[PDB]
Amino acid sequence: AEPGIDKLFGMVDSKYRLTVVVAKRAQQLLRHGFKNTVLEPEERPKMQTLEGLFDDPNAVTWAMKELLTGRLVFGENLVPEDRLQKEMERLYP
Amino acid sequence: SMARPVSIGEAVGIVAAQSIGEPGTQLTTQGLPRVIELFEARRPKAKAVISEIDGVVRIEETEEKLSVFVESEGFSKEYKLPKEARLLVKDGDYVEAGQPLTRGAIDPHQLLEAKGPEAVERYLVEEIQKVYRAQGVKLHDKHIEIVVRQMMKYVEVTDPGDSRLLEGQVLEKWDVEALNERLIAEGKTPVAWKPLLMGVTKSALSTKSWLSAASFQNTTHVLTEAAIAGKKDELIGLKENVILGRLIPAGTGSDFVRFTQVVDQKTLKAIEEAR
Amino acid sequence: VKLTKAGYERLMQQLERERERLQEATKILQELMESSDDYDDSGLEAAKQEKARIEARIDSLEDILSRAVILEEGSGEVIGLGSVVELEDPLSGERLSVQVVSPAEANVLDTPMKISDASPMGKALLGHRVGDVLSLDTPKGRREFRVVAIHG
Amino acid sequence: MEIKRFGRIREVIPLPPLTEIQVESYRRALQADVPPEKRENVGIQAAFRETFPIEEGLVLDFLEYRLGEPPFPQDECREKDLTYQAPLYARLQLIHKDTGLIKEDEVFLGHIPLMTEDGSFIINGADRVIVSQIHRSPGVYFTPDPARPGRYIASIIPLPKRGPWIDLEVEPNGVVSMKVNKRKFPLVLLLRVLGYDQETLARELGAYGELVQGLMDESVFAMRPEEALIRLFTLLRPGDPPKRDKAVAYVYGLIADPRRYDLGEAGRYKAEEKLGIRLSGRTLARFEDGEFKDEVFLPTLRYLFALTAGVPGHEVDDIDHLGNRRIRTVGELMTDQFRVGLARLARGVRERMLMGSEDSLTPAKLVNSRPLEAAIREFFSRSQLSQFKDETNPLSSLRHKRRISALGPGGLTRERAGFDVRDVHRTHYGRICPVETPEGANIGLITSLAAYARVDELGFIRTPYRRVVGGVVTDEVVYMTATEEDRYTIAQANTPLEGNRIAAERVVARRKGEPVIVSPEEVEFMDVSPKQVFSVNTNLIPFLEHDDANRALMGSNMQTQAVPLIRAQAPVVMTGLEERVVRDSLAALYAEEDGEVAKVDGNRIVVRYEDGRLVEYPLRRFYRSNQGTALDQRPRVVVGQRVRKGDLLADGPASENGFLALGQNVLVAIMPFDGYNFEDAIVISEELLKRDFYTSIHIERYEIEARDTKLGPERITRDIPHLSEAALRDLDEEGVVRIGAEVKPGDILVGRTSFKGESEPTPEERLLRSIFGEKARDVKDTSLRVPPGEGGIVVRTVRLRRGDPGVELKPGVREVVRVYVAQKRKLQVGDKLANRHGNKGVVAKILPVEDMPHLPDGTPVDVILNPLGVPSRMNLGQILETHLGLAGYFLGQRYISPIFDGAKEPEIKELLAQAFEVYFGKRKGEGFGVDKREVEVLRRAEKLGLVTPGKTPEEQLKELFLQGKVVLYDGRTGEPIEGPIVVGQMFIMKLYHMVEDKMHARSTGPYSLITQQPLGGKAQFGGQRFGEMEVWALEAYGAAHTLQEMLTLKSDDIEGRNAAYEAIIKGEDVPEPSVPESFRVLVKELQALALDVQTLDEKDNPVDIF
Amino acid sequence: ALLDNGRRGAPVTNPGSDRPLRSLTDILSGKQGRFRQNLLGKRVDYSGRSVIVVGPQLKLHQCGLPKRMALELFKPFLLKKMEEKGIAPNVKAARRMLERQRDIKDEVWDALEEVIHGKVVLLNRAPTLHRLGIQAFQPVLVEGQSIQLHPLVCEAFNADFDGDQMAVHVPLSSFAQAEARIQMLSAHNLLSPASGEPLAKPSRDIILGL
Amino acid sequence: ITIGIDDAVIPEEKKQYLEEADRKLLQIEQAYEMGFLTDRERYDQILQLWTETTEKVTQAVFKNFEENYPFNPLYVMAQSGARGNPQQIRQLCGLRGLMQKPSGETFEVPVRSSFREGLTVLEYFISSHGARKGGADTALRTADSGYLTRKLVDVTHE
RNA sequence: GCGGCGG
DNA sequence: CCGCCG
Ligand SMILES: [Mg+2]
Repeated sequence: AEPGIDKLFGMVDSKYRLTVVVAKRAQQLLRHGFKNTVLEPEERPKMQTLEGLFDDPNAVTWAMKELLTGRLVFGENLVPEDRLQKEMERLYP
Repeated sequence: SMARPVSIGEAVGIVAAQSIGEPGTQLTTQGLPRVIELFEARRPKAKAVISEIDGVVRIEETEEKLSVFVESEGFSKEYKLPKEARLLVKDGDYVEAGQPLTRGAIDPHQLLEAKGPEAVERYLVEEIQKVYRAQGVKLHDKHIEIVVRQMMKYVEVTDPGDSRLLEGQVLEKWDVEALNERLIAEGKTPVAWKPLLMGVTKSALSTKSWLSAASFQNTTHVLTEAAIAGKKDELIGLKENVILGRLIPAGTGSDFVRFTQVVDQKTLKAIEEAR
Repeated sequence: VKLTKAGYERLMQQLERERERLQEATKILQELMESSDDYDDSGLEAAKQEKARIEARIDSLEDILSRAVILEEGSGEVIGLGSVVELEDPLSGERLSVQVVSPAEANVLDTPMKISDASPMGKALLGHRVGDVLSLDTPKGRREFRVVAIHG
Repeated sequence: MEIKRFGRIREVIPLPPLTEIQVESYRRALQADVPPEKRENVGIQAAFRETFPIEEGLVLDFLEYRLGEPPFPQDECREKDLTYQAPLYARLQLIHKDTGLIKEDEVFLGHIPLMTEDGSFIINGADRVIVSQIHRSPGVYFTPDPARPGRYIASIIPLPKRGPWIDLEVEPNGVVSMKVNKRKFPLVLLLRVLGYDQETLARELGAYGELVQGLMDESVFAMRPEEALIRLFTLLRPGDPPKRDKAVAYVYGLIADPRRYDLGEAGRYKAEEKLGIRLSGRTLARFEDGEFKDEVFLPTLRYLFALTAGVPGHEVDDIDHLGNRRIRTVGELMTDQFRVGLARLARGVRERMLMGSEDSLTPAKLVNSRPLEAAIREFFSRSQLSQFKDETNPLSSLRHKRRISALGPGGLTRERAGFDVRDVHRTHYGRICPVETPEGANIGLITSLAAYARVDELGFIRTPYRRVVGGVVTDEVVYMTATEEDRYTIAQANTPLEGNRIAAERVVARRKGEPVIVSPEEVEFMDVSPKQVFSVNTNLIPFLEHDDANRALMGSNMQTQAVPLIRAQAPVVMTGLEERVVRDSLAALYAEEDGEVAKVDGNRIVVRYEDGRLVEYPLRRFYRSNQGTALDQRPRVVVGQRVRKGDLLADGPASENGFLALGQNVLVAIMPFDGYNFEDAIVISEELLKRDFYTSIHIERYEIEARDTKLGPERITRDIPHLSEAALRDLDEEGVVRIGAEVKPGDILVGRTSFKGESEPTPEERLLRSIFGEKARDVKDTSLRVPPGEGGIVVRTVRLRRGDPGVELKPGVREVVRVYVAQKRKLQVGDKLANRHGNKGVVAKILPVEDMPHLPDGTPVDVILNPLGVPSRMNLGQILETHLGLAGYFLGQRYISPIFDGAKEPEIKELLAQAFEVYFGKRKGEGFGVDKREVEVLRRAEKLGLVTPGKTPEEQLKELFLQGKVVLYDGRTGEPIEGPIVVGQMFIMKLYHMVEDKMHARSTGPYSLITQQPLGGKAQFGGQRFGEMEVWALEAYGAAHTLQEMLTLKSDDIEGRNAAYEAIIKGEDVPEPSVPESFRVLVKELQALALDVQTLDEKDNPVDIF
Repeated sequence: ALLDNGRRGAPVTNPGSDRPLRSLTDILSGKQGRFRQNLLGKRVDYSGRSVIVVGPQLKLHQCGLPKRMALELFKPFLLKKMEEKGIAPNVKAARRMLERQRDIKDEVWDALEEVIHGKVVLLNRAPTLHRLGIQAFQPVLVEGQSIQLHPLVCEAFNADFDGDQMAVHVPLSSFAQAEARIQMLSAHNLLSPASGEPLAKPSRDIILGL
Repeated sequence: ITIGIDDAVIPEEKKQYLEEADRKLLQIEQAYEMGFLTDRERYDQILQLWTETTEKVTQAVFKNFEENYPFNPLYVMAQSGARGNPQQIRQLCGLRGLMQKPSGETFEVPVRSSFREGLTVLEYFISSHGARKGGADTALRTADSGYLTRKLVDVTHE
């Protein structure tokens, strides 16, 4: 199946939650540029004809692989609705 | 689908309907008909007279008519068992309310009256399984329950407070009225109601949201009456909310998670820097 | 409904056997509907139809077994239910062994040929005693027999 | 190749003319081949005399009906959309009460369709079939009462439909009931009306039934005779005149309602035998002398009192007994509508007898062809009974040419009432194949008829039986009526006979649908052959005796969907009818008389008979079948050859050597592969495609019309407003596309031009045209392009310009263009094949000969059938065919095994043994022994119990081959497959299921104008429906957006679908759908009418969708 | 009239059609009205269907899909990736490039197979009966027309291989894609919602061998 | 593993149990030809005769495979959760015996043959009634179009 | 609209 | 139920 989906499911209080998180994080991956990751140094996802999956394959793939590590935080009401999209564009070319 | 506990935000309603429907294809009273008869509060072919009174039994035999008498010290519920019926309770022992005095199927309504609701429910559920079981099918009771429960989500009114008698309204909507009639605002104007057993079809028929009603029943009347009283359709349920094209109240649409946010420790300290 | 301890036992056991058969037929049914590979074949209609022929026999066994009387009368004189009769044909000296029982107990396979209560030959014998002589109709004609005796 | 057949039941008489049902029906229908002199006056003529002596005094009488000059010929009718009809007039002469009889010797009133030599008709360009029909044979019967288990009721059924439907019930608590049109009245009442007086009546009638007390019931109305006739009128439900308006009574006299079916046998049959005995006239018909005679009414009650009483005979009528069901031959169906037309015509001719001036009226004034043409026309082209001839392959056509349906006029039988009729009844024996019915809804309702089953004088499907007096069997046969079959004791044909005498004491026979073991002295009749028990179609399965009836059906039906393969091969193992099917069906062309061959062109064969004659037979080259299949005739004779009378001159679409062939015989191993033959998958060897083993030719007929708009006639020319020349190449002929051209999806097949955006020139497109080139042809490009999917090679073209030779060009239609496109269908992965036993399946993987299962000697197999599909389904027959088929390979011989009499297990092992000396015999000499591989599998075989331990590998393998299994090395590993595997020559076919019809793949395209839906129809395809069943499916999943996506982004949100498309183009993340145009459209639809539908916020406030 | 026609007499266009002009009421109710529109549903963009064929090798994770179809199915997505790689200078070029199949650059395939990487599609059986009537699979481009389907899920969708045909869809939104492969992928729905029993039960062939 | 007409082995005792039942039928006949058993009882006892005889032959075949051909293709298939159903196997090796008439009342005579051996003309024809009545069900019962899934969805869809 | 047909 | 042809 998928890389430690069980581990993932364990990280959420409800199944469907994981999806929502998974998704929105895949969005922020492309929108604010594709360099907005947290685990690019070693073991960043990869592809087979030319090791280029380092630039742009699947988004969700990343999200999950990122969520698998204790880097990202997810919550009901973590950051002020609008202040988040403002600060993101600022710190990301 | 998994094995751990059900995740909040799952279209159980659906799931139940499906699991119970698929099987329907191989059930040819004996068979599907019975399942219909069962989901639809009805008077089956072979009716079996239930005992409205809970006492003991005594029988009088040999004559064009046989009579089974549930008797106690004060009264006996005379039961006329035609010369062509088959009874299996006999001259002597006790019989609870709503107990098969005749042989065969039972009638929900009567059974609701005598024994009560917690029995009708349990009766349906089981009398349902009874068929699929005999047909190889193995479906969890859960689902038979989910459905059946909706078959008694409505209740009539005998004691009025805000609305008039002769009403047929949502069981829970009444627990809100009576809860806030005794609790918050004083004056105990009890809202005595009578649990109401409705077939699956008529439960749908008389549903509460107007959007939903607009689909099947007459579209004229539904909008007419919803017009008069500025009805506010609180969007809950998949049908109604579909029409809007909005996100389903269930699934990923679950109010529980439709709102969740993601952060990278770098942006969390960055929001703290905006302070 | 009238049964002999023997009769009872037999019908009780048969019922047991048919329960095992129903559980099997069921298992089978379930597998078919689960297969959904080859539909529209005599896979369902047969499995089903088979299970039915069973359940039916079961309803007949439960009915009869749910309300039958037991007549413990091994010491009696006139042919009644449970009585084992023996008839000799005056002419050929043929010895015929039979036992009259309720419709549900009839069975030509038994030691004494168990004949139905409401069975012609069954009717003819009830109410008579050692010595008597009686007739009934038969395709070849009509043969009278004499009750030589009546064991328990 | 030698042909051995193993039949031991002496087939006494040859099968009958298979299409006889249709053929003869129409012959006897319109007795148009012989003079008005010949007797046979049923159908046309009969329906003529029925309503020809018109007595309005007006007297128009019938003379002779003649017709015969076919407007045009067969194919012309097809090439031009013409209905192949003959012209029909008839001499009539109108008489006057004054002196004078003008005879207008000819009034052509209609054009009736004709019948091909094969049996089909050609209505409008296409070939159709008039399928036979069944119903309750208009007679009289007695069926048990509905709910009341007590007594039974009497029925009196007459057709046509307008005629009453009488019933006679008796409810002792107060009435004797006679119902006509749902109202009950005193059975007596009518009786009196006729003359039957209380006294005479009751005494001869109430001999033994106290019930009669129920008739002598009138001590008040029963004392007034002719007054009761008036009394019965009162009875009519509506207020009308007491006297003469006895019309309603007149109606049940001798003309319209009761039936005018042939006097003596039509109804009378159900009379004489079933009840009473004589019929004066035709039906309870008599309005003569002022007094009426109903030698019918009393006996019907006479049998009611008999039935309810004693045993006059055991009168209880089993509805389905074919002795009470008739089959409506085309002739009857057609003749039916004909007299309906006759009536409609006579309707207006009486009107024109009063409008009459004087003696000056005859042809014109009396006759109007209007009614009769619309009539007939309507049948052949509108009736739910004549349809598109299923010609997937000849056999197909032939079945569809002979099946029986229940649904129809509606008076016979409907849809929701059938559990009872659907059953194959006792009587269907040799009259209705018990296997020919179709799966799914409509089962047992529509079925093909039996082998020898032939329709008699009045429809009851008769079957053939052999007479047998004493212990002797004759060569004399009689076609019994279902009913008459019950009177006797017939015996099976499997019964051993030493020549003309029975063979065993305890021999099988069936009394009345009841299995009984009878004695040689009691056998009065014996079965002709097992064949008669099933249908032609069924009679084609090799070892049917070993195949479950349920799957056998799939098997029979399957053959009907077989497709014409270029290389046609007859079954290595046949039933014995293959020859005939092709014969009686007209696929192949036979030699009329003895003689010699002259010319053997690939287009025509000209032979010279020895009788001083020389004919030219043109061969339909490559015609387009109704289903789109190749139909060519390949001569199988050489120049100058002495031909035997009735010898194949050329082979038909699927018949080679005169045998029916549909698919080919391939070597097959019966075992499991990785999973490529999982559920019902079939594996195929590239090696098949190589020798073009499974290749069907196909044709699609695209068509376009040059319509005449009031905006400007649409011209068909090489000119296309969009300026491209590279796409104009193929379209060489000014307007048409060149024959032999390769047309791909999106190419122009034909060019056409019509006028602009309706009425007015666009003021926005007048500035764009003027900037780059004002002189731009104002005409638009509306051209018949290659519809997405495919086309192939253009092979024939048809154009119909102005000066029409003899074609019916619809109105507004300037000229028509037809384009026939073909291609080669090589077998590929998605294609589905199947064997005559019912094993159906699709090709899963096409394997390279390289690594597929091969035998010791280099020979690889062709296909691998998964074994697992054989146990559940019960069709051993195939595993059998395979065994025999195995001998056939090495013995190089085809066999013919009869239905129930075919080859037997011992005899096959016998030929198999022979086969071992060919397979292994050459092996010994060629100079080599046994492989270490062969030994190894033999070990596992002996430990398996297949071989007898202790014998020589030689011996062993033989015994192992005999079982029908040989050894087989993998091919991929070259390692054997532990355990013998059975293999052989199995006859399998490709079905009318190309995957050509299987892959609409949509990205983007057309939307409906009124309703926002991605409908297709052009170069673009439709998107699959999502239905609610499927939404729930999604809902349960909690697939929010996946569902949102379906409802909006992919369908209705015009603007939304847009953003999405763009986004995807940008490699971006699709936009968020805000409001479905359905939401907003609802708000408005609700605003448009009273109701203010207002959307609200958190805190009950406004929000804008717009 | 414009409110509800027919309630009292019926308005007709002048002599030509004695058909009641579809009124507002008529535009809302009925078998095929408007309140019944958004529900019964309609046709999906980015769809397709074909005959199904068993894919032995294939893992329940994946599903066999015909490149040809993939192409069309994923046309837009492909287009973009076309520019990302010099196979084309612009979007319209990519398209003209693909309008004619004789010239399928071998590089395009690389692209298509590149755009599909980790995306999945959905599959549907003839009568959609239970939630598993549609599962999600990772497509792996294959030869031919038929669609390769994993054996183990054959039980889920009442589906055999005697010519049955399934439809296939594509989750466009990265949110749809997600839920698709998370809570809708095959390998994730092993147990049946009907009974806690497995639906990935090994079938006839497998068992037999085992 | 593969099928071959011989792989469907007929148990030697079939010829026995059938014989045992056969004569047994005679007794029942002789008994009514004397007048002992009623018109009905005759019937029911005979069915009982076969109902058991058939069941007997069923375990017989199985016993034959279990003891002599543990690795029989036909057999193995059925044992393994692969394919096959005991009832079916019986129609192969032993015999399918009781097929009912049009209405419902099962047939008096049984289908003495096995599929291995050639099912007789009549036996087949008689067996027909069943298969047709079976397809009948499927036609009505299938096209019901999972109506309940629809009706069920209607109430619990919220 | 009606016939046919696949699962 | 879903689908397709004429
Ligand atoms: Mg199928």
